[PDB]
Amino acid sequence: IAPLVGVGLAAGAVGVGWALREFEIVGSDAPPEGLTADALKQQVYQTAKTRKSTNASTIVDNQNILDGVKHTAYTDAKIAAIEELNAGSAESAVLDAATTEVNSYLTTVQSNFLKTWNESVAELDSILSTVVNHPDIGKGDVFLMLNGSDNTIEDLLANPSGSTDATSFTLADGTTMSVGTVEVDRGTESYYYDPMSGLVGDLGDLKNGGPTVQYDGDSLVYLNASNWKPIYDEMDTVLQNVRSGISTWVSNVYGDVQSGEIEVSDLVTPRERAAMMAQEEGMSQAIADLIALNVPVDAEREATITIQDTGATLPGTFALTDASDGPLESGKTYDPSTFSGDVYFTADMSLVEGDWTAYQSGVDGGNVTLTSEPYSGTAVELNTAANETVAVDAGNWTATGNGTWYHDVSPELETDITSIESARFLSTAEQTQYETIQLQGSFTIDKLTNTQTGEEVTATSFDSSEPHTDSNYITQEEWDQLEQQNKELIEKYEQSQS
Ligand SMILES: *[C@@H]1O[C@H](CO)[C@@H](O)[C@H](O)[C@H]1NC(C)=O
Ligand SMILES: [Cl-]
Ligand SMILES: [Cl-]
Ligand SMILES: [Cl-]
Ligand SMILES: [Cl-]
Repeated sequence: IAPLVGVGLAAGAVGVGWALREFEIVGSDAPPEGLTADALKQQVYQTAKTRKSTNASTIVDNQNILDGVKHTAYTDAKIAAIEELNAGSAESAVLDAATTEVNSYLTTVQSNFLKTWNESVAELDSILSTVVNHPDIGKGDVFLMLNGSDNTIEDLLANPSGSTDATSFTLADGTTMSVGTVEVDRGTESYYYDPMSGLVGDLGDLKNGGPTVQYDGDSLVYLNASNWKPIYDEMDTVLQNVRSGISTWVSNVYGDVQSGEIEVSDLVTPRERAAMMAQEEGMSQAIADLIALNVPVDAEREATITIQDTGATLPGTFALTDASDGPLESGKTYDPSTFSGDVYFTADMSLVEGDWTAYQSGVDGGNVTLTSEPYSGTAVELNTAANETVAVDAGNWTATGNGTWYHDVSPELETDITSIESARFLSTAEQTQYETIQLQGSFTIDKLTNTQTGEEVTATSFDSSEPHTDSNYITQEEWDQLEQQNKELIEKYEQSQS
């Protein structure tokens, strides 16, 4: 089965909780030993494809949410600085309390980011163990093993956190963390890759940066330090800018802002609210986390989109990392690849629709054939020439090695021998499946509707709270507005999702 988000919507899953709190990382799932030659090659490819997808869903595809990390860091730093200020502490103590909150929060962000990389290197190490141990296969049968010069590398190794060849990274907290490395053996010399160092930069590096996993003519690159280095550098820029900025903020506020002027002890931070929602059941977490990361959102305008490449229709709300790409308009086609920022879409996956054209017209004795893989959590509803409608779930379609999907529909049919005139796909799910996806492929807004008034509007309006700076959030009004804008955005999504 093909993933609905990945293929059907030409999108990516969104997990941004790692930038807000301690996040649950997807554990290593390396193929077992004792497998057949083909199955190991297949499972190594599947293990790398799933790892690339989960690393993209959380870290790699969301590099533009770090502006929200900067905003979140400032909220906690300023609150702690205001507490010490209201208590009549020395400027030193006010700044120390602020910096500790910056360092404590950014350690949780750095740790989540490096644990995601560590789990990938650890899983790679157990892949390379299973590959070497397999009697019929070597590393070159599953990996490209080429460098920039298109020459075969001496060896591809993975040193998990704790290993002698794993790097030691100092967190904002001042504590040390071991980070796993992707090793390229060059004899006596060796290349080590981690999110901090990235690639070496010469032709001795892996042809495509990270290991290239190949199986049955299809291949993929993952664990590419070139994709992790810009995220680390921007995260490191944020840590340095918030530290220097809060030192400036404290100097501008100390003496000027009097004790009792600002009262933010009773205030529940957007980060805290999203952490609380993560502990319970309710609205979809990625949008709760995206609101907490102060990403411009249009909660009030429901848009029905058509993913151009597949024809999949989906109703939902938009979120833009950079509202400069916006305002998105009704009837217009948008290419997210031309956008300066990233496009997010919160929708009920149970409402995914779309015309299915990847089918064979001839029904050979009840056996209906599909020329493309059906999507996960969906069912292909076929309309026969004798006006008979039958829906078959994705898991009930049987695959052949020649890229076709068959299912015996003779028990549900009266006229087994017929021709399929029409076909469409719809969700299998009975309950709501609200989720946030990142739009990668082109899409057209077929309609825009204001959810409160119920009217058909022509443009979108993105809302976010004022971002933090070294001179702002020095008044009660500013802090009360932050609290209120967050509360009304959460309530808006909580109302729409029930
Ligand atoms: C497939 O068919 C079974 C009956 O054999 C049905 O109960 C189930 O809902 C279907 N779902 C999948 C994904 O196989
Ligand atoms: Cl490789
Ligand atoms: Cl990756
Ligand atoms: Cl790099
Ligand atoms: Cl979600």
